[PDB]
Amino acid sequence: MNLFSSLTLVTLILLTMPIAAINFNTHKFTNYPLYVKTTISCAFITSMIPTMMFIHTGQEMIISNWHWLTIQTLKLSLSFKMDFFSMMFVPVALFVTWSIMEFSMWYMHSDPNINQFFKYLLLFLITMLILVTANNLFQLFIGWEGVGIMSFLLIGWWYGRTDANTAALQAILYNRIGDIGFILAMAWFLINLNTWDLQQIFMLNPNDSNLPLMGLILAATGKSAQFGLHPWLPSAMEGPTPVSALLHSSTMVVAGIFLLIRFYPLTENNKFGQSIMLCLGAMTTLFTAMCALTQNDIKKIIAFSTSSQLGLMMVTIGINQPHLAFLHICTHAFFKAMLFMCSGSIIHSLNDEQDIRKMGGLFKAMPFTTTALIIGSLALTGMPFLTGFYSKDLIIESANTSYTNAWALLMTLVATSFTAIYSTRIIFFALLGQPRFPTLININENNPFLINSIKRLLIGSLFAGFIISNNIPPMTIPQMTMPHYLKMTALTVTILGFILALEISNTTHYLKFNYPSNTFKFSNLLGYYPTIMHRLTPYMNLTMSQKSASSLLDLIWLETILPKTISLAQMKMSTTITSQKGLIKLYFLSFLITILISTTLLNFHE
Amino acid sequence: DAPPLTLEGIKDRVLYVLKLYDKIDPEKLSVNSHFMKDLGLDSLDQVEIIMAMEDEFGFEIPDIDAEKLMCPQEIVDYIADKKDVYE
Amino acid sequence: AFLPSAAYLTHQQKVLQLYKRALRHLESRCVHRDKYRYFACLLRARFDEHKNEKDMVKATQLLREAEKEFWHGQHPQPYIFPESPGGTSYERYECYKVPEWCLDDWHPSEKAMYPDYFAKREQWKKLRRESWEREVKQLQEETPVGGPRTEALPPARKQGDLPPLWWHIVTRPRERP
Amino acid sequence: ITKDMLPGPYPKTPEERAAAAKKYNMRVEDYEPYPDDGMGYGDYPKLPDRSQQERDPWYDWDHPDLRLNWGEPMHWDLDMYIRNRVDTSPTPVNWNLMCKHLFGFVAFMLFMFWVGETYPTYQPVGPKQYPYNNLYLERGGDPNKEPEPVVHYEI
Amino acid sequence: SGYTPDEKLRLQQLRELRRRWLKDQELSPREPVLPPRRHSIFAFTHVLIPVWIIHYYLKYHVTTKPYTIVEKKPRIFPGDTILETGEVIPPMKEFPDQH
Amino acid sequence: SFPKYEPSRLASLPTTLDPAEYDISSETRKAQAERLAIRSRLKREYQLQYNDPSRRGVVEDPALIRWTCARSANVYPNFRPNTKTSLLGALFGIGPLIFWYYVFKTDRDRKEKLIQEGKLDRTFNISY
Ligand SMILES: CCCCCCCCCCCCCCCCCC(=O)OC[C@H](COP(=O)([O-])OCC[N+](C)(C)C)OC(=O)CCCCCCCCCCCCCCCCC
Ligand SMILES: CCCCCCCCCCCCCCCCCC(=O)OC[C@H](COP(=O)(O)OCCN)OC(=O)CCCCCCCCCCCCCCCCC
Repeated sequence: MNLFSSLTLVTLILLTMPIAAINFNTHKFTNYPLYVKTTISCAFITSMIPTMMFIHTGQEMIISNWHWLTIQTLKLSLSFKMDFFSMMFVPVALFVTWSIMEFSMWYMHSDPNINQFFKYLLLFLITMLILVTANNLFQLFIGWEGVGIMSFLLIGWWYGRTDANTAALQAILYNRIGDIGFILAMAWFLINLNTWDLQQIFMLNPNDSNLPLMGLILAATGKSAQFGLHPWLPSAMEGPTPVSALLHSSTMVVAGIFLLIRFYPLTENNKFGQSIMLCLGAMTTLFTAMCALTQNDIKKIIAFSTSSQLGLMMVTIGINQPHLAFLHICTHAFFKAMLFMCSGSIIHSLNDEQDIRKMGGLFKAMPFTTTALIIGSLALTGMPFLTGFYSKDLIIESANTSYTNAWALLMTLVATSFTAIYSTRIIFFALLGQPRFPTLININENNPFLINSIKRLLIGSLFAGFIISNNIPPMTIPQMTMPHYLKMTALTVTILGFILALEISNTTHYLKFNYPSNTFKFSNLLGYYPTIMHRLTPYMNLTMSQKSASSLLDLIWLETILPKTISLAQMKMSTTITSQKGLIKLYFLSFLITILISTTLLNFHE
Repeated sequence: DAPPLTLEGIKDRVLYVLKLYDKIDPEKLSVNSHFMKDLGLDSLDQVEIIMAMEDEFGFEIPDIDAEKLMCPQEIVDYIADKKDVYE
Repeated sequence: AFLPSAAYLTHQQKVLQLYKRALRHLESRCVHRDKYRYFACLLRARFDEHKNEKDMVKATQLLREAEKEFWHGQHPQPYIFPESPGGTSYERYECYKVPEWCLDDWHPSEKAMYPDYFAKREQWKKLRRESWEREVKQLQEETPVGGPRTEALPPARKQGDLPPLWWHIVTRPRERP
Repeated sequence: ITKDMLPGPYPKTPEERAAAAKKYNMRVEDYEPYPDDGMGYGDYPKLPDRSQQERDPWYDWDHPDLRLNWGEPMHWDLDMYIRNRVDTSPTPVNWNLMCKHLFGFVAFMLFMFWVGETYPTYQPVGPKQYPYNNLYLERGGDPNKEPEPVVHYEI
Repeated sequence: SGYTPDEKLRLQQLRELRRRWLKDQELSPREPVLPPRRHSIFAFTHVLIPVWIIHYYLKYHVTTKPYTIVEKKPRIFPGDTILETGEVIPPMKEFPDQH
Repeated sequence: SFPKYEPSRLASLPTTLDPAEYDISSETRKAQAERLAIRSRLKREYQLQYNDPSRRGVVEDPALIRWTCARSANVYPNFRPNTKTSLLGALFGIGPLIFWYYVFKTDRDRKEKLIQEGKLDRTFNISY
C-alpha cells in the first residue's frame, strides 16, 4: 500500500517538476529538452512499479489526498483513481511521450522556441494524466479542458500562419460542442445521484441513464472526432509532427473513448446507448477510412487512419466490450505514434514536403524508416501476432459473434478493408516506385535521437500487444467458438483490401487518363462536409451576429424604444411649453380659461 | 539539414536543367542567352522552363514573375532574391 | 484581372497561365513522371494545334471553352508547393520575422552584446535618412499629374542616389530567420 | 481625419453619389450603396461580398495576412470575410450537388442503421445461463426475499 | 517580353542593396560579446526526495484521515492462507473432468 | 457536354468562368485603368509615409476608421422605422423570447405537476 500510492504520486509530481524548472529560470538552458525527456523516461520507469504490482494482485486504490471544497453535500477532493485503466494507460502514454520527445529533440531542432514547445508538450502530458487518473467529474473536466487548451496552443504553434490558427480555433469549437454534453452529464449526475465521484455513480447504478449517456456520447463525439464532429482532427495536422504524433494520434484523441470506457458499468446496462455508440462508431470508421482512400497529404491520411481507429473503438464499446476497446487504445498508441514519426522523418528528409505525389524511391534511401513504416502499417492492418492483432482482430471476432446492428458490422468490415487500402497507398506512393521529389537530395535519417525514438516504438509495435494481452486479467468472457468463415473474416477482408488496392496502384502506372468520378470527388473533398459546414454554419451565425443582434437590436431597436423615443418626447414637450410669444394678453387669457375650467369643469370650489 | 544556396550553385543548377532540355543546344547556351531572341524559343517553352525551375528548386514562381524571367541570369537572380543567398 | 503593374491580363498571358495551371493540375492527376511526361507532351500538342489562330474572337472563344475543359478536368486536391499559398508550410515562419525597427527598442546592455552589428546598423540608418529627401524629390519630379498611373517605381537615376522607397524592400526579414 | 471623410447618409442626387464615391476612394460606376431601406448603412459601398481568401496571394498587399491594401474601402463584413473565417472561394463541385450528395449519404446511412437495428445479426445460440437463480444475490436482490427458482438443465 | 530597362535597373540596384544588407547581417568572431559569468543527482533530487516527501505526506497526513487512501480488498481464492487469521480457505469441489 | 458551374452565395464563380473577364472593350479598359490609377495613388500615398524614417507611429488608414465608424456610429442616424425593420425587429427581437418563454414555461409546469403528484423520481436529488 505504501509503495503503490507513493510511486503513483511520484509519477505526477515528477512530471510537474520541469514546469517549475522552466518557470523558475534565469539562464539559457543546458539542454532543457534533454531534461524533460530524462524526466518522462524516469516517470515511465517509476510508473511501471504500480503497474507490475497491479498485474500481481489486481491491486486498485483511490488516493483522495486533499479535501478541496464541500458544497453542502458534494465533497470535492483531489482524488486519484488507480485502477486497471490508469495502471495500463499511464505507462503507455509515458512511453509514447518519451519516444515523441526524443523524436522532438531532432525534429524541432531549428525552432528557437524549443523550450516553449517541450513545456507545452509536458503540459499536455500532465493534463492527460489528470484526465485518465481522475475520480470525480470536476477533475476529469480539468484534464479534459486542459488537453483541449494544449491542443489549441500546439496546433496554433506557428501562429503567424492563418491556417494553423484556424485549425486550432476549429478544434476548440468542436471540443466545446462536446463539452455541452459533458457538462450535461455532470449536471445529470449532480442533480440525480448527488455526486461527481465515479464510485457513487457506480454504486447507485441508475436505470434511467439515457440522457447522461447521450451527454457522454456527445462529449466523446467532440473529443474522439466521431461523425458530425470529426473534421477538426484532420485539420489538427497543421501543427508540428510531434504534436500530431503524441496528441492527435494516440494520446489526446482517445479521451472520449476513454470517457465512455470509464463509464462501462452504465453503458453495459443501456442497450440504447450501446446502439448509439455502435452506429456512430461504424459511421465514423466508414466515413473517415473512405475519405483516406484518395488523400495526398501523408499526415491527412494518417489522421483519417487514427479517426477510423477511434470509430472502431467506439464500435467495440457499442458491442459491450470496453476492455477490448481500452486494449485497442493501448495497442493503437504504439504503431500510430510510430507511423506519424516515420512520416515526420520523411517530411524532414524531403525538406518539409508532406505530399505523397512528390515521394517514392525511399525504400532504400530511408531504410530504417521504411522498415518501421512497413511494421507500423502491418500493425495497423492487423498482421497476425503483431500488436494490432491482439486487440483489433478480437474486436472483429466479438463484432461478428454478438447480437449486433448488422449494418454497423458490415460497415466495420468495409472499413477494415479500407484500412489495408490506405496503408498500402502510403507504402506505394511513399516508399515504392520511383522518386518524385526534387533533385537536390538531402536524405538523411542518421541521428541517434531519431533512430532510438523510432526503435523503442518499433519494439513496442512488435511485442507490446503480446505482452499487454498476456499480462491483463480477464474482465469479460472471450468468444472463441465461431465458424471458419467467421473466424477468418478480419484477415481475409484485410488481404482482399490489399489485393484490390494493389490493383488500383498498378493501374496508376498505365497511360490512361480518365476524368474523376463523383465517387473520387466525394472521397477526396472530405465527403463535402467541411466544404459545406464550415462555410454555411459560420455564415448563418456571423450575419446573425451582425445584422440581427448587433445592428438591428442593440444599435437600433433597443436603442429606439427606451431612450430615443423618451428623449424625442421630452424634446417635443419642451419645444411646446417654451414656444410662447411673450404676449401678456395670451397669458392672462389662459389664466381666465384656467379659472373657468377650475370652477365649472373641475369643481375646485365645492 | 537545409544546405545554403549560393549564386554559383544556383547558376550551375539553372544551366544544368537548361542543358538537359532538348530544344536548347548546350554549346550555344550561356548565362545571358535570351530565350526568345538568342535561343529562339516559344513562350510555351519559357513557361515549361520556369516550371522546370520550380520542380528543380521546390518553390513556385508566380506568373507575374514567370512571364519576365527571359534569360537564365534573371532566373538565378530571382531565385537569389527569393531565397536570400550570399548572406 | 488584378496585377500591380498592368491593369489587365492580355489574351496571350491568359493562355500562358491556363497552360501552366493545366500542366500543374495534370501533374496532380498523373502522379508518375513518365506518365505525366507523356500526357504533358500530348497537352503541349493540344496547345500547339491552335497556336496560329488570327481571329481574336475565335481565339478568345477557344480559350473560354479551354477554361471550361480545365474546370471539368481539375484535381480536387492539386499539388501545392509547401511555401506556395495553400501549402503546408506556407506563411509558417511569419511568427519569426521580427521587423528591424524593434532593434531600436533594445536595452543598451543587450545592444552591447553585438557592438559591430549595431555600429554597422547605424550607417545603414544614416544612409537611409540622407537618401530619403533625395528620393522623395525624385518621386515628385517624375510622377505625372493626377498621381502615379501604375504602382511601378523609378530606379536611382543619378550616381550616389538610392532607388526611391527602398528601405522596406531591402530590410525585409529573411525567409528563414 | 475630419467630418467630410466619415460615412454619411444615403446619397440620392448624383453629385452626392459622386462625392461619396470620391470619399470611399473608388469609381462612381463601381460605387453601389446598400438599398435605402433604413437598416443603418447610409452611403457605405456594397463591396461584392467575397472572402479575402479569393484575393490574389502573390500580389504585394499592404496587409499580407488580410490581403488588403491601405486606403482600399473595406467590405462591411471585413471582420467576417477574413481568412480565419467564412470562405467564398470557388469549389470544384457545385454547391447544390455537394448538398445533395452529403444529405443523401447521411440520410441513407441513418436509414440503413435503422434497417440493421430492425434486422439485427446474432448467433445460433440460446441465452447465456447463470447459476443461483440467474445470480439473484449478485445482481442486488435482497436476501430477506426469495426469488422464484430459475433452473437450467444439461443438454 | 520581360522587364523594361527601368525595372532591370531598379531590380539590380535593390538586389545590390539587399545583398549588402544580408552580408551585413553576419556576425563578428567576438560576437556575441557575453558578460563574464554528482553523477546521479537526477535520481536524488527529482525522484528520491519526492518519494520521501510523498511517503511522509501519505503516511502521516493522508492515511491518518479516514477513507482517503481506500484500497480494494485483495482477491481471495480457494486454497489461500490468510495472514491476519491463519484461516485456510477450503479448496473447491472436485471437478466433473471434461478432458 | 461538360456540367456548367452553378455559383452560389458561399461558393462564388471562378475568375476564368466569368463571361465579363474576356472584355477587350475600351470602356472596360478605361475602368481597369482608372481603378489602377486609384490603387496606385493610394499605394504611393501609403508607402510615402510607410518608408519615412522620421515617422514613428501608426500610418492611419481613413478607410479603416471610416469602416469602424460605419459599423458603430452611423447605424442609428441612417435608420428609418418602416415595414421591413419593424417586422425584422419583432421577428428577431421578441420572437425567440416568446418561444423560449413557452418552452421553459411548459417544461416547468409539467415538472412541477409531476413533483406535487409524487410522480417525478427525485430519490437522491438533494443538491439544488
Ligand atoms: C518542495 C516544496 C514542498 C514543501 C517543502 C516543505 C515540506 C516537505 C514535505 C513534508 C510534508 C509537509 C507536511 C505535509 C503537507 C500538509 C499535509 C496536510 O494535512 O495539509 C493540509 C491540507 C490537506 O487537506 P485537509 O483535508 O487536511 O485540509 C483541507 C482544508 N479544508 C478542510 C478546509 C478543506 O492541505 C494540503 O495538503 C494542501 C496541499 C495539497 C496538495 C495538492 C495541491 C493541488 C492544487 C490544485 C489546485 C486546483 C485544484 C482544484 C480541483 C481539486 C480536485 C477536485
Ligand atoms: C451524439 C450526437 C452527435 C451529433 C453530431 C451532429 C451535430 C453537430 C453538427 C455539426 C455542427 C458543428 C459544425 C459546423 C460549424 C463548424 C465551424 C468551423 O470549424 O468552421 C471552420 C471555419 C474555417 O475552417 P476551414 O474553412 O475548414 O479551414 C480551411 C483552411 N483555411 O472557421 C470559421 O469560419 C470560424 C467561425 C467562428 C464562429 C463560428 C460560428 C458558428 C458556431 C456554431 C456553434 C454550434 C453549436 C451547436 C450547439 C448544440 C447544442 C446541443
